[PDB]
Amino acid sequence: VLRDNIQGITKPAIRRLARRGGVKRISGLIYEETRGVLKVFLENVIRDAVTYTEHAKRKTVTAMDVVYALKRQGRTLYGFGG
Amino acid sequence: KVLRDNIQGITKPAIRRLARRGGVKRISGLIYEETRGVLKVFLENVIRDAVTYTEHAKRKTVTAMDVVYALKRQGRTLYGFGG
Amino acid sequence: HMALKRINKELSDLARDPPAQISAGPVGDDMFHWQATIMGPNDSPYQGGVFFLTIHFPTDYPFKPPKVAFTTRIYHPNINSNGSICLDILRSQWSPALTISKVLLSIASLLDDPNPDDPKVPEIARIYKTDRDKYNRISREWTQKYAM
Amino acid sequence: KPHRYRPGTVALREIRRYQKSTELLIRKLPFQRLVREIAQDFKTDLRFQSSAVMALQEACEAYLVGLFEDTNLCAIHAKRVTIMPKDIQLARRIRGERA
Amino acid sequence: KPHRYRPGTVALREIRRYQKSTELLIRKLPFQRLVREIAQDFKTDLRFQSSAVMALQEACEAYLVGLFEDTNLCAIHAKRVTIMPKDIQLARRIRGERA
Amino acid sequence: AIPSLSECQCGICMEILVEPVTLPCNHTLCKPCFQSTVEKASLCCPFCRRRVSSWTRYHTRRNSLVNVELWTIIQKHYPRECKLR
Amino acid sequence: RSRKESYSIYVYKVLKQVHPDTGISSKAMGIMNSFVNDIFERIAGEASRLAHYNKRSTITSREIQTAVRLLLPGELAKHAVSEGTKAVTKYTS
Amino acid sequence: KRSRKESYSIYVYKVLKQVHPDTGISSKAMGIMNSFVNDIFERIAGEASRLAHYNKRSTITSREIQTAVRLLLPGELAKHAVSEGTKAVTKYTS
Amino acid sequence: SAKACTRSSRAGLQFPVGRVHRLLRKGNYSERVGAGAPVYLAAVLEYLTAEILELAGNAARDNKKTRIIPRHLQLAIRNDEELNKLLGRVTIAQGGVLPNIQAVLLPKK
Amino acid sequence: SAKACTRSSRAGLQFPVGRVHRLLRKGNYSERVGAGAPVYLAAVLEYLTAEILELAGNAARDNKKTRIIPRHLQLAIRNDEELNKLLGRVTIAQGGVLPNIQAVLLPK
DNA sequence: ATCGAGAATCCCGGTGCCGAGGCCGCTCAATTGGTCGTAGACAGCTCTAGCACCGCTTAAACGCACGTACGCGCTGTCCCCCGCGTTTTAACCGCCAAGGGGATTACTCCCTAGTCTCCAGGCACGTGTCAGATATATACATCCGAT
DNA sequence: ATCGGATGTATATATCTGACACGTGCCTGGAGACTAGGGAGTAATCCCCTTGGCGGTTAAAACGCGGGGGACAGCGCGTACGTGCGTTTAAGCGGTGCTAGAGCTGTCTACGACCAATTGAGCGGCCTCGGCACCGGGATTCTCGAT
Ligand SMILES: [Zn+2]
Ligand SMILES: [Zn+2]
Repeated sequence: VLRDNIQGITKPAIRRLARRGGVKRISGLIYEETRGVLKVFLENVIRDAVTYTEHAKRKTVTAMDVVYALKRQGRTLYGFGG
Repeated sequence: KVLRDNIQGITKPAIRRLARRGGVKRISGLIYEETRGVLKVFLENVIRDAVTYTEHAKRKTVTAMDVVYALKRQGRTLYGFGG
Repeated sequence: HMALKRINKELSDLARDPPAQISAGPVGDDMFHWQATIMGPNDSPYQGGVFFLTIHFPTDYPFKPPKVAFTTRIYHPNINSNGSICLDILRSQWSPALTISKVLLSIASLLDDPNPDDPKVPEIARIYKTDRDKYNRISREWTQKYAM
Repeated sequence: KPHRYRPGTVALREIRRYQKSTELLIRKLPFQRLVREIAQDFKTDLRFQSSAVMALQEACEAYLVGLFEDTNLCAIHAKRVTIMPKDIQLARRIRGERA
Repeated sequence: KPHRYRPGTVALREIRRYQKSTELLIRKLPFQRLVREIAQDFKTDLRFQSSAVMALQEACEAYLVGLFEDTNLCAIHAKRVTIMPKDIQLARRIRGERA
Repeated sequence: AIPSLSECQCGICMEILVEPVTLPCNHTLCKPCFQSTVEKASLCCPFCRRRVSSWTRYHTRRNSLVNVELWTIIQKHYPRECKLR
Repeated sequence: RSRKESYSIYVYKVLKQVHPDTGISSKAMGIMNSFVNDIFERIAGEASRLAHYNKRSTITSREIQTAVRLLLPGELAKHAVSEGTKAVTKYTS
Repeated sequence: KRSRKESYSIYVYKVLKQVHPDTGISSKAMGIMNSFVNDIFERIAGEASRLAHYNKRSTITSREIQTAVRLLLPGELAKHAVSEGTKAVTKYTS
Repeated sequence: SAKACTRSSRAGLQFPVGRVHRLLRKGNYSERVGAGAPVYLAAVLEYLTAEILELAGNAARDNKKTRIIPRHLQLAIRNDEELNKLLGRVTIAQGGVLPNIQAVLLPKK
Repeated sequence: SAKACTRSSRAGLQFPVGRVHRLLRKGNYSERVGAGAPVYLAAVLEYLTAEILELAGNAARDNKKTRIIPRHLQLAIRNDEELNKLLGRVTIAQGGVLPNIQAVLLPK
């Protein structure tokens, strides 16, 4: 069992993502909002990945399951298969 | 039988009504030309695909099904005309 | 015409400088049609033979390749008895920069060394791979009774 | 002496009126002429089923209503109540329509 | 006497540095732990390929970078340079992600 | 300064260069020669078969096919051939 | 002439099953037909892709069930899965 | 040994050795290019299938592929892709 | 079941199982369709239809009418959260929009 | 064209006509497949591949390298307008983003 | 308008290592040849609805004027992000070890396609009547200037 | 905080019209019975890679501090937009006429699927040498406090 691992997405990591995004100055309440939206996105993708894995009677979430889950939602990813 | 500058038939009152249905309360004076341009772009994009669909079937009339198929291809499904 | 001008220049370059072991000319009155003749080089099993060939220039030129055919028959993997040869220049790798002299020199080079990667005739290549002596003697006798 | 409403009440009245009805808001003949003009721009001598023009009109009006909703939110975000072309451009950019 | 950069220059330097590289920006172990936590929320006693976790990280990072681009545009639209939660909310609402 | 007429000669059509175009592989040829090759041939270099699929699109979109720095020299320094060609 | 099939009679049967008093116009019937066709295409395509991914050649009932779980949102998916399972269980005996 | 898995690596390298005869390609880049080829294949084939089913046909010909290319690709990429395909089919037939 | 009545009645449905089976077989989906797929698919389709029709009938009765027009379907779809999520990109002809006005636009007290 | 050679070389392609034909036949697309469809599809795919590879190689040459990596593919795709529109929803792994900064943020 | 010191970034030369490119062996998938059933191409005919024109109301569009309230710029306060230095935490790397479950192979059986016969469910067409739209006349809620 | 006009919107009643709901004929598509075969279920085996652990080093995170620049609120100007009125325009409706083209039917021929023998294209495994990563020192260039 694991608890409260959303705090491993630290303040500097979100700052680096913003810097790549082209952001010059960041407020102080951005980090919690970013953690929430990232958690929602991960939940949405991982749910479909696990559904694809369970349909195939497997117990490891392969890379193809993740690729198909991403492609289902219009987020096609190149470089891992497909 | 050519047609010229018919986009002025999208009058200012019509755009004000379209804005009112969207909940807009106050409208700047330069909104109308920008809206006309946006509508022209959208119409060209849809009619191009509809005409391609009607040319493939060796037909000469644009049916409702061609328009529905074009709209669904662009990602905007339309209910009430078939399909 | 532009094509006609191209043949006129090529005529000037060809007439001022003959190629090695190559001859060519216009077969008929028209400037489109062509004929040429080749001989087997010294380091070849087809030595001593004389071989004629016909050339036809399409209407569009040099953008389209010219048709080249062999009247006689030779013992090569790339040759077919009907007159078609397996060169990349004829259909796929044709280039407007290439000239008639250049393609005939390429034909001579192909005669020097076989390229059985894409052979029209099946049985010749396998005989070449399995045993070279039978290939050589068959080529020699067929050149003796057909090339001369 | 004549009675008139302060600027803003009639606009709200019209907003409440047009969100309750379902009819089309663009006159039929000008839209039909515009559709025919663009079509002859693409392929000449085309005939149009009436249902085709009706479907095109419905799609266009729904698209513009949605665009104006997004534009209103964009205008409100910048402490305003008037919509201006930069709001339309920002809404179209974020939607990915022009990027 | 000690040297100090005026506030705003190291930020531009970081922007220029991080838009020239291609490496991942989130630590691998915390992201792996978070992915495992969510998965065991969904189905218990699961296993993950390394390629699966890597693909999830790439997708999440790309999504967040695009979201921050849209947020920056929203912030500039309102005559600011800071990004605030309402900017993220407006960008997501226009994109249709939160409705 | 001025190259000789031997190197100012198109090999595709055996004539003087008119509106010369130079491919990314540095093979100069007539603009009509290039247009004919693109329309008919396989959209590659006639000399070394170095295909330029997007180069032609990119330059025809902006009308920059002609190697103007060489075209000006050819026209100004050798006015005799250009008028009759 | 030509015969054009549609789901109109079944939609009317379901309407009379739910609301015994209300009728339905023609435009609403066209909209319901379009909706049924659209959902059919969605579920069938998802099932086909699921079958192709696993190197199967059949569209069994579990392919349809997984497609339903993938497309429909939470409570809708749960209720749809329950209804389909009940129908298949009743059909087999 | 592991079972055979087909891919477009050999043909992609053959094409790369024409545009740039002195440039290599990494392995991850080859994976990306293979994914791109598969994706575009699926797009065109699916659009052609829908096109043929719409017209109550049963055969996917070159015409369906041409119309699918016209529908999917952008304005100026389609005008060249159609030319390449038509030239290839004309050369292959005769 | 008795294996003698109509297939829809055997499965206990109103939607056709035979037509669904034929559309699955001739639709270019898979090589060979199983035997229980049409029943499951017809059940799902009928459930969704019943849901939407019930909500639309509620709206129509709220509007004092005994018929369902496209507006009574637009209201029902847009008001329900999950049915709105499912039909997110869909345009309904003659449907209108849900009425709402931003609180900033309302008059000052 | 004349027969008795590999099926791709008749069309002049490098992509495989036979494999594309099999993929179209076994892909559950349609009941029957014409004889001239695989050639057309192979030609289109090869054209797109060459179009991407040329720009990727140009970017790699610009970066002083003699080997194409995913960053060069991302640069080539994003800079071109048509290719950016075609591959719009696609994500390239290890590709980064294009360098741009809004003119408001620059120091005055 | 500038000069200069501290600091970050770009170039250049030398060393090393691992993965990209080429080669060899092999097995299975594409090629070739022959046959057959049917998809669709073409010609002919019907009749539906898309286009064009004319005349009349009246509804919506257009142009003008007045005034107000909202956009936009300016100033001022203050507090909260930013840049920098110090300490503390845990990520990253390399190594070893076990066994879970993914991937392949062989055997068999039962579930699905294909074919023939038959019949009833649903589709097109025709008919009646009542749900809803429109016209007309009151009742009440709401806005606005003035106390 | 009201009060009265004044306007707009909601409610109750007659009527009348065309679209909805039902009924009839029938024909085509679905149901019933039977046969053949291959797809998928099930068991057994191999070995790959996923998990778990330990020790170290060091790059990144957390914390605190001083301060300047950006967010935010308040004022004032004036200009652009809303509301109302009179006028001009072309949309909307009806009615009629014509024929282009969509849609259906009948013939038939050429193209595409199916099957079997055969061999070479392309994949798996190996090996090596050059391109790229890294280190270390120097040159170049923006940045900021002080003029
Ligand atoms: Zn020339
Ligand atoms: Zn060249």
